[PDB]
Amino acid sequence: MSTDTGVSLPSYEEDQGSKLIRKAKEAPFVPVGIAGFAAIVAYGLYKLKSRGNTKMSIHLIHMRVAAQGFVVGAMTVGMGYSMYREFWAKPKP
Repeated sequence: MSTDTGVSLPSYEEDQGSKLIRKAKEAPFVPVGIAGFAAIVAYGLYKLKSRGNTKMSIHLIHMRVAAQGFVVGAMTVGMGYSMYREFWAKPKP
Protein backbone atom coordinates (compact mmCIF):
# COMPACT_ATOMS: atom_id res chain seq x y z
CA MET A 1 0.00 0.00 0.00
CA SER A 2 1.42 3.31 -1.15
CA THR A 3 -0.51 6.54 -1.63
CA ASP A 4 2.05 9.18 -0.72
CA THR A 5 4.64 9.12 -3.48
CA GLY A 6 5.62 11.59 -6.17
CA VAL A 7 5.15 15.22 -5.20
CA SER A 8 6.65 14.82 -1.75
CA LEU A 9 10.28 15.76 -1.23
CA PRO A 10 11.27 19.14 0.23
CA SER A 11 14.74 19.21 -1.30
CA TYR A 12 15.77 20.52 -4.69
CA GLU A 13 18.11 17.76 -5.82
CA GLU A 14 17.10 15.04 -8.25
CA ASP A 15 17.92 14.15 -11.83
CA GLN A 16 15.01 12.43 -13.52
CA GLY A 17 13.26 11.07 -10.45
CA SER A 18 11.54 8.42 -12.53
CA LYS A 19 14.95 7.35 -13.77
CA LEU A 20 16.12 7.16 -10.17
CA ILE A 21 13.10 4.95 -9.60
CA ARG A 22 13.98 2.93 -12.69
CA LYS A 23 15.20 -0.31 -11.18
CA ALA A 24 14.19 -3.78 -10.04
CA LYS A 25 10.57 -3.72 -8.93
CA GLU A 26 10.95 -2.64 -5.32
CA ALA A 27 9.98 -5.43 -2.95
CA PRO A 28 13.01 -7.63 -2.27
CA PHE A 29 15.37 -6.56 0.49
CA VAL A 30 18.24 -8.44 -1.11
CA PRO A 31 19.22 -5.25 -2.93
CA VAL A 32 18.20 -3.26 0.12
CA GLY A 33 20.78 -4.89 2.35
CA ILE A 34 23.36 -5.25 -0.40
CA ALA A 35 23.07 -1.74 -1.80
CA GLY A 36 21.94 -0.22 1.48
CA PHE A 37 24.90 -1.70 3.32
CA ALA A 38 27.29 -0.55 0.62
CA ALA A 39 25.89 2.97 0.68
CA ILE A 40 25.98 3.08 4.46
CA VAL A 41 29.62 2.03 4.41
CA ALA A 42 30.25 4.90 2.02
CA TYR A 43 28.27 7.40 4.06
CA GLY A 44 30.06 6.45 7.25
CA LEU A 45 33.40 6.39 5.47
CA TYR A 46 32.79 9.94 4.33
CA LYS A 47 31.15 10.90 7.61
CA LEU A 48 34.51 10.25 9.22
CA LYS A 49 36.05 13.22 7.45
CA SER A 50 34.95 16.41 9.17
CA ARG A 51 35.31 18.69 6.17
CA GLY A 52 32.89 17.33 3.59
CA ASN A 53 29.32 18.48 4.13
CA THR A 54 28.48 16.65 7.33
CA LYS A 55 26.94 17.35 10.72
CA MET A 56 26.59 14.09 12.61
CA SER A 57 27.38 14.28 16.31
CA ILE A 58 24.76 13.56 18.95
CA HIS A 59 24.34 11.13 21.82
CA LEU A 60 27.02 8.82 23.17
CA ILE A 61 27.87 7.29 19.81
CA HIS A 62 31.41 8.49 19.23
CA MET A 63 31.98 5.69 16.75
CA ARG A 64 31.28 4.49 13.23
CA VAL A 65 31.01 0.72 13.11
CA ALA A 66 29.24 0.58 16.45
CA ALA A 67 26.95 3.45 15.52
CA GLN A 68 26.45 1.48 12.32
CA GLY A 69 25.26 -1.57 14.22
CA PHE A 70 22.86 0.41 16.38
CA VAL A 71 21.62 2.28 13.33
CA VAL A 72 21.09 -0.77 11.14
CA GLY A 73 19.42 -2.24 14.20
CA ALA A 74 16.84 0.48 14.69
CA MET A 75 16.44 0.54 10.92
CA THR A 76 15.91 -3.21 10.92
CA VAL A 77 13.14 -3.17 13.50
CA GLY A 78 11.66 -0.02 12.00
CA MET A 79 11.76 -1.47 8.50
CA GLY A 80 10.38 -4.81 9.62
CA TYR A 81 7.41 -3.03 11.14
CA SER A 82 7.35 -0.62 8.22
CA MET A 83 5.42 1.72 10.49
CA TYR A 84 2.43 -0.60 10.44
CA ARG A 85 2.79 -4.12 11.79
CA GLU A 86 3.19 -6.60 8.96
CA PHE A 87 3.30 -10.30 9.76
CA TRP A 88 5.46 -11.56 6.91
CA ALA A 89 9.15 -12.36 7.11
CA LYS A 90 9.86 -15.91 6.00
CA PRO A 91 7.46 -18.77 6.80
CA LYS A 92 10.07 -21.51 6.60
CA PRO A 93 9.33 -25.18 7.26
